[PDB]
Formats: sequence, structure tokens, C-alpha cells
Amino acid sequence: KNRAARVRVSKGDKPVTYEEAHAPHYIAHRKGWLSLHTGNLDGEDHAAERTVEDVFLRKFMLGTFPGCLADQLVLKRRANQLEICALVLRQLPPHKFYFLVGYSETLLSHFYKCPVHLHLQTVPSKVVYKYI
Amino acid sequence: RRKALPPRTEKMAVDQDWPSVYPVAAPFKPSAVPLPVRMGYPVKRGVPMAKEGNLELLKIPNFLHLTPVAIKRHCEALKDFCTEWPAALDSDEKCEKHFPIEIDTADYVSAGP
Amino acid sequence: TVDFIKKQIEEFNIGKRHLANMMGEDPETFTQEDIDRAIAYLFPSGLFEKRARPIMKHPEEIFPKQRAIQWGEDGRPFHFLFYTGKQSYYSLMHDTYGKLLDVEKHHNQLRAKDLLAEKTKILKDPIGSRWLIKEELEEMLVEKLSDQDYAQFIRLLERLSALPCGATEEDFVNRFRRSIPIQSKKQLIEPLQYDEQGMAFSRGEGKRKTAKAEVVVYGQGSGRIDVNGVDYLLYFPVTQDREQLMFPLHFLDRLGKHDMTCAVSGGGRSAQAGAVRLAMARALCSFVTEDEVEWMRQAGLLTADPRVRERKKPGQEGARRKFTWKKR
Amino acid sequence: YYVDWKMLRDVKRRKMAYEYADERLRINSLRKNTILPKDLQEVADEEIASLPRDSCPVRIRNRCVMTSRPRGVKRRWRLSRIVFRHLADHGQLSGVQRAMW
Amino acid sequence: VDVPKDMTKPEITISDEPDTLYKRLSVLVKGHDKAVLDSYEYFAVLAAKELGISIKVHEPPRKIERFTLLKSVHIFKKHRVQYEMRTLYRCLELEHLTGSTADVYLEYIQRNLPEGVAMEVTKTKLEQLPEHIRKPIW
RNA sequence: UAAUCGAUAAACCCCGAUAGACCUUACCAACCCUUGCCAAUUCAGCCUAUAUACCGCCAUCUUCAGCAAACCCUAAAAAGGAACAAUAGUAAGCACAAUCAUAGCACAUAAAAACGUUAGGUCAAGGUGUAGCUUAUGGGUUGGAAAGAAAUGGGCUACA
Ligand SMILES: [Mg+2]
Ligand SMILES: [Mg+2]
Ligand SMILES: [Mg+2]
Ligand SMILES: [Mg+2]
Ligand SMILES: [Mg+2]
Ligand SMILES: [Mg+2]
Ligand SMILES: [Mg+2]
Ligand SMILES: [Mg+2]
Ligand SMILES: [Mg+2]
Ligand SMILES: [Mg+2]
Ligand SMILES: [Mg+2]
Ligand SMILES: [Mg+2]
Ligand SMILES: [Mg+2]
Ligand SMILES: [Mg+2]
Ligand SMILES: [Mg+2]
Ligand SMILES: [Mg+2]
Ligand SMILES: [Mg+2]
Ligand SMILES: [Mg+2]
Ligand SMILES: [Mg+2]
Ligand SMILES: [Mg+2]
Ligand SMILES: [Mg+2]
Ligand SMILES: [Mg+2]
Ligand SMILES: [Mg+2]
Ligand SMILES: [Mg+2]
Ligand SMILES: [Mg+2]
Ligand SMILES: [Mg+2]
Repeated sequence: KNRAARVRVSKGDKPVTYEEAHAPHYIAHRKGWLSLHTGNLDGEDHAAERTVEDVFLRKFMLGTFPGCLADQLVLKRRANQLEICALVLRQLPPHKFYFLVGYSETLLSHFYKCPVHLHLQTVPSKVVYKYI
Repeated sequence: RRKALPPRTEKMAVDQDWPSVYPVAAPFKPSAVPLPVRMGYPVKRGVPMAKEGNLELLKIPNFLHLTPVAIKRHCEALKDFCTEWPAALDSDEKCEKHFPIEIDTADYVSAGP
Repeated sequence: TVDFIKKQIEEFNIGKRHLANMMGEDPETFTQEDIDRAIAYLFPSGLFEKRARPIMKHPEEIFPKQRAIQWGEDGRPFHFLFYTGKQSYYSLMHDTYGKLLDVEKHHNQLRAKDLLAEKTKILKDPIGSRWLIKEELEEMLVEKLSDQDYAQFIRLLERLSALPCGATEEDFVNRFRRSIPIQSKKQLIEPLQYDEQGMAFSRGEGKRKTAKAEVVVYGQGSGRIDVNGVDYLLYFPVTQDREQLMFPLHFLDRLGKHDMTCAVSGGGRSAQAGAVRLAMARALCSFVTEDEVEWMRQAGLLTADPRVRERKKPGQEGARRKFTWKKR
Repeated sequence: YYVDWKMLRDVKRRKMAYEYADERLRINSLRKNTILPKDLQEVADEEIASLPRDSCPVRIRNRCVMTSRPRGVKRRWRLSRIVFRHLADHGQLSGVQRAMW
Repeated sequence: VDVPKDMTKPEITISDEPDTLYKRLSVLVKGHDKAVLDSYEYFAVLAAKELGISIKVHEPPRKIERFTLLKSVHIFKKHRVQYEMRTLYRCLELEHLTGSTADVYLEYIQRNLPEGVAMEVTKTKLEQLPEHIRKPIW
């Protein structure tokens, strides 16, 4: 049985988001990719250079926003500047949210030698698509 | 002390200019878009998910900053930088006689550092 | 959930007004056709499933249909068949049986009075009439339906149709009739063209097994085929390939009556011959009458060949040949 | 730290190969030619043999960036076939999808 | 009501050096999905018609790159997983442009280029003749 | 032989490996270093044992359709729940189906195939609970890892 990127069905009470509710064979059919760049095109290069940065960004943001992250990041790469879209639960005060976003928008830019934009959408709770 | 502020939808004017709200590329923030858009695969009894908390809408690029009104307004201001093409070279028959040499140069753009 | 839909209607209206304002078109002339294009342009979601793309329609179109309030504030149900489980289906069956009984009584009275004024309207072969499918019945009756109940309804409708139909009975039956118009599989005939002082000129296109062929046929010249600037005999040394070329012309008895030039690209020796045969058959329709076009399409001249090479599967040899499976 | 001691040693091998890239490129010219007499080519063989072992690019092994897997690693993404699947199925890589045809 | 006044102040100067002429500007936009490419094509056509360029747009054939990997971790070779990468191309053909017009069009195109697509630019620069070939005898 | 290991009934046998002259290499013999990759840590590091603790990933039934939350009934109930001219069955949901992809349909292919069985394979893609190493089961250099008495699986070349 296929088990990659597949959340198993419990007795009928587990809340699952839209991204988790779809198997990997539904990519580009019902759900889109979590990241967009040019390294995965036909006549383009520098794919692993962007891939390692994507993985580092995923882990760094997961550690930076502990427990308040709703879904996975959306990493857009558009003309030397990278945008990070995140869905965050409204657990932290806005004073602490702004401190973290200001710290990140400078640390990531100085670490990757490229401008970084960070956008957060505050949700009251995790949005459930399928049974809960 | 939790505070819940209503979005811009209740304050959006019917005739408010859209390029003023969306001048450049944006991550499609649901609070600034008064249009109710549902994206996602529907359920047997349910409906496609609304714009609030929808990751699919944030995944796709948004052309809200490139609406036709904004395109016209931007291109009108760019007429001052462009130059006029001479009408004496409308046909390539005279272009070959006047400038026989063709110079092909390749330019590329790629997202990244 | 009535108030939710009521609020969604207002939100849809204000969103449509804002979409018209941002798109630059007149909101009064703004329609769903413009809404679809505006959504596609503003949110270009590239997905293979069309239902996964962003959509903004009326709440009655997006949200599914809702069962009406079955009982009043006093608790008394409205319909008299509420306690039967399927009130709509059972009311429809009861009305059908009541109309059947009324028709039977009226026909008995007519037979007693020796009056036969009705006709047989059950035969609807030229119209192309079919009965509703289970899905077409469940989209009308909001509640769910069963296969046995659907079969009973269909077999009661045929009983009603088997009797002399009245004025309103036939109209009542007609709303359960779906006029499927997919019967005229006649192909479009290209009109004869005249290009640069040339008469009886036609063009045809064919494709079979990754071989694309285009044929230009003149009905005023002698019988010969020129393939890619060379003669057909030189281009097709094999006898079978030339028999493939002869197959369309011999059927229409147009061997020495047409001059044809063929340009075929891709495929092998036989794929090119098949594509040229198909293109020639499609191009010869203009020079012949309609009764002969049907003869060719019943002979297989005017039908393409979907037989293409299948993709090889992993773990196999030729997409069917499996590996040597050792039992032990 | 690094993923594994094998990857740590491979990093040193790559650094040494980059350090000695010019010297080996200059020396191999004297060996891959036929115009020059073999008398100097034989001495150049000893000169290139006296170089450190890890200086040659041949000792460089293309492993995975994530798990340092010695085999089953695509050159385009520099990732193993398992980490690549784990990321593609999650959808963190653009343009990658299950092949259906 | 509160509209700012005197909002325009550009720095535009005309130099005596003759402007560069281009015969054909080919823009090859490669992407993963077709909806973004269609929206970008509509945007580019709308931008070019305002400036009066008469752009010609056609769609080059797509390219599909498929590869195969093992389905399991340790030992299962009879079962495989195949991954596919699609690349769709759009061709924007511009003709009769000048150095400044091509520069401003490319600026307005690249400043609003999406994140999931790339663009290849080919310029056909027009030139009459160099100095040493006009009418020399050695 | 001083010289890996795992797989090894259907579901192993051109299988891990879409790949071994040093590296790969975790194997062995000779030799060297022991807070020894990191900012620091009476710390690092172990391809040491346990796949009969795991996760992550797959095989099998399997193109079988069933699984299952909330309910209801049985002269009690371990459990079962069906008669279409219908005798206690409704059922969210997961499966199937539908849809999607092989750029027009249909077909076909591909893909998918739930709950579980085989204590099935993987501590050696990677992290790991428990039990064990710390001047060594850790970290570096050089050289070798043959050979076929014999049996067998799968492919290529043919026997015209
Ligand atoms: Mg074969
Ligand atoms: Mg380790
Ligand atoms: Mg190597
Ligand atoms: Mg062994
Ligand atoms: Mg063993
Ligand atoms: Mg095998
Ligand atoms: Mg060795
Ligand atoms: Mg060790
Ligand atoms: Mg086990
Ligand atoms: Mg074992
Ligand atoms: Mg079932
Ligand atoms: Mg009993
Ligand atoms: Mg029961
Ligand atoms: Mg159920
Ligand atoms: Mg299809
Ligand atoms: Mg099918
Ligand atoms: Mg399969
Ligand atoms: Mg299926
Ligand atoms: Mg066991
Ligand atoms: Mg076994
Ligand atoms: Mg371990
Ligand atoms: Mg072990
Ligand atoms: Mg060694
Ligand atoms: Mg043997
Ligand atoms: Mg043989
Ligand atoms: Mg031979």
C-alpha cells in the first residue's frame, strides 16, 4: 500500500487540512505545489541550490513559529526576491509577531544574500476540510 | 485580550480604484479582497472552501495588480519613455537594403540570487 | 442555513459589482460568461480538474439544493406522504397511478359509447426519445432514489404510454422524456474549390500511427499519384502499400479519373500508406454523391485508426510481456 | 556537524581537488600530448604521482546533500531517490508530479 | 477627495546618440501550468497594444520530462514510481521596435513577471555596416 | 581465504546497486590520534544488537469490495439484521464508482485500490525507544578483499 504523503484514516474524529486530505497522486490535479521557482523548468539550472534553501526555510520557519503554524509555507521566488506566505494561529500577541517578522526579514536576507518578504495570515484555528 | 478586527470588505467602496489597493505583486491577502472566491475540490455534501484560510489561493500567483484598468494606467505613463519607430522601415525589403546585418543576442531571466 | 444563503447572495452581488469595477466592464451587462473569464484571468490556477479551479457563482449554484421545510411550526407535516420516507417519489407514483386510472375510466366510457378518437403516440423513434436515468430522476426529486423504485417508475410510465393518451397525459409524460439528438453522425462534406484556374479541386487530411498526410486531388486530371515530389510507385515499392492507395479509388471507380499529390510525414512504410489512404478517402467525398460517402464510411474508409503503440509499463518487457515469474 | 564521516571526508576531497585543480590541469597537458618527447613526460608522471592522493577529482563521490547516500542520487537535485520522493509527494518541489500517461 | 497634487516628476533626457533599432524581439516564456501562461499572454498583448507594437503570439510545443525511481526503500524493483515534469512554452513575437521602446516594454514585462515562469529574450539588432567594410581596398 | 551485510515460498535470485581499480566500502591486515566536524556541554562519535518496539517507505490478498462513527430492532442480544408483487433496517465517512492524465470524443492504458493478514522486507536512505562501546564496537593512511570442485535463477548469441 502507498504510504508517502498519506495520512491514515482514524475512527472518524481526526481533523485534517486540505493539503493533507489529498494523496500525492492528486498534485497538479486537485492541489498545487507548495513552492514555485524556475529551477524545475526544462532549460533552466540551479535546482538543488533552490531546493536546499527551500528545505532550510521550511525547518527554520517551523522552529521559529512553534505550535502556531497552521499549514506549510508557500515559497514564491520572483526576480531575486523570495516571498514566504504563512498561515499562523493567533496564539502570540501582535507585539511578539512583529518582533519575529522583523527579525526574520533581516536574518534571512543577510543569510541568503537576497531580499526576503514575509507575509502572515492569522487564522482563529486550523481549518478543517474533511471529517473532524 | 484577543481582538478581532473586521476586514476591508465592509469598508471597500463600490467605485474604489483597484490598482490603489493592489499596486504590486501581493500574496493575495484575503482581508484586502472583497471578492468572495471559493477554490478547492468540493465535498459530497460540502462546498469549495472560502477565501479565508485557503492555502490553494495563496499557492497560485495573483494577477490582481495586472487588471486591465491598471495596465492601461501604467502603460499611459510609459509613453514618455518610448520612442517612435520610423515609418521608412515598415517593410523588410527596405530594411534588408538599409541595414543588411542582423545581430542576434540572447538574454535570460531566472528567479534566484 | 437559510440566512447563510441569504447573506451569501448579498456577498455574491457586492463581489460581482467589485469585480466589474476592477475589470472595467459595465456591471449591468456583467454576466456569468464574463465572471468566468475574469476569475480565470485574475486567479490563473493551472489544474487538470476543472472543479478544483476557483469558482464564484450564485449561492444556489454553488451550494447544493436543500430539502424544503417538511413541517410547520405546529409540527404537522405539509405533504400527506411525509411518513412514507420518500414523499416526492411516492407522490409522483400516486399521481401517475391516479392519471392511469382516470385514463382507464375515460377509455372505458369511450369504448362503451363506441368512440375511438385517440392515436398511438408511444413510438418516438424519429425524435430520439429516451426515459430519464436514475441520476436525471434524482436531480428532479431532491431525495435519494433506489434502483428498484426507478425500475417500477419506468415500468409504470410504459404502462401509461401503452394506453390511449389524453391531452394532458402526453404532456405529463413528455417532461420525463429526454430527446437525445446524437444520431446524425453524417460527416461534413467539403465543397468543391476552384483555385487559380483549376476545376474539381479538393484537399484532405489523414493521420494514422504518428503519420500525418495531406492530399490534394484534382478531378479533371488523369489517374496518377505524386508522393513528396516523386512517383507513388517509387515511394511505395511494396505491393501492399500500393494496394492501400488503390483501396479508396477502386471502391469509387475513380482510378484513372483523378490526379493526386500526397505529402506524408512521420511513421513507417505502412503508417504513411494508411494515413494517405485515410486522407484520400476523406478528400474523395466532394467528388461523389452522399449515398456513396455512407458506403465508404461503412467500409472503413472514412474512419480513423485509434490503434497506436501502447506505453511500456515498469516491471514488464513490452507493456504486456511480464518477467519470467518463478513460482519457487 | 555533517551528515556522516564519509560526507565529511568527501568535503575535504572536493576542497583538495579544487585546490589542486590548476596544478593537475597544467601537468596533464605534458602527459596527454605527443609533440613533446617522452623523456619529460616520464618525469611529469612522477611529478603528478608525487601529488597528494585526495587531490585528484576521481576520489570525489557524488552523494546526497540530505542523507549522504552514496547511490541512488539524481545529479540535478543532488538528492537521494527517497528524499526526493518524500519532498515531491509533499509538494515542496515545483513542476514535479506523478507521471500519468 | 484627498488627491495629492504634483505627483509626477520624471527624469527623461534625449541624447544625440542615434537610437538602436531591432528587427525582431522573440520572448520565450516557459512555465509549468497553462492558466498562468494564458493570463500572462493576455497581459502582454494588452500592454503591447497600448504602445502600438503589433505583437504576434503563438504557442510552441510542450516538453515532457519523465523519470523513474524505485517504489520501496530497500529491495523492490518490479514496482516503480514515475515522475513527470511538464514545460509549456509561449512565444511573443515583437517587430519594428527601437532601443528605448524595447527597453521600456521589457521593463514593464519583467517587473511584473510571475514567480513560477521564466523568460528567454532574443533581440535581432539592426546595423547597416561597420567602418572597415563600407568601401575599402585593403 | 584475514576479508562485509541485508533479500533468500508465491511477494528473493541484472534484488538494495539507474552500478565496486584508491573513494564508494559499513570487510580484513599493517600502522597513528584519543573532549577527537559544532559556539559550548563528566561531551562528541558507533553501519553495535533488537525490523519480534518504531516512524518514515513498499510487497501480498488486490481491479476483492468491503471497512466503519451515530442510531434502531430481536420473547436476549455469543451475535445477527435480507426477501422489490419486499418480512428491520437508516446510515456521516473511508473504499469502489465518478473524475483526472495519455492536450477533440468513445475505448484502452496509466493512476488509484479503504480496514486489515503475512510479528513480511528495510536499525545499512534518514531520525530513532531499550540494551551495550569511550586511549574504543570511535576517528585517520597504505595494501588487499582472491579462486572455482560443483549446483541453480534471469538475460544476449546462435544451432541456419
Ligand atoms: Mg519483447
Ligand atoms: Mg548518525
Ligand atoms: Mg567516486
Ligand atoms: Mg551476503
Ligand atoms: Mg541474516
Ligand atoms: Mg531480479
Ligand atoms: Mg576498501
Ligand atoms: Mg563505528
Ligand atoms: Mg516488523
Ligand atoms: Mg531480519
Ligand atoms: Mg461499499
Ligand atoms: Mg435466540
Ligand atoms: Mg450490527
Ligand atoms: Mg456509512
Ligand atoms: Mg482523459
Ligand atoms: Mg478508463
Ligand atoms: Mg499499479
Ligand atoms: Mg479508481
Ligand atoms: Mg519477524
Ligand atoms: Mg517472507
Ligand atoms: Mg542508529
Ligand atoms: Mg544490525
Ligand atoms: Mg582505508
Ligand atoms: Mg552461477
Ligand atoms: Mg536464447
Ligand atoms: Mg554475430
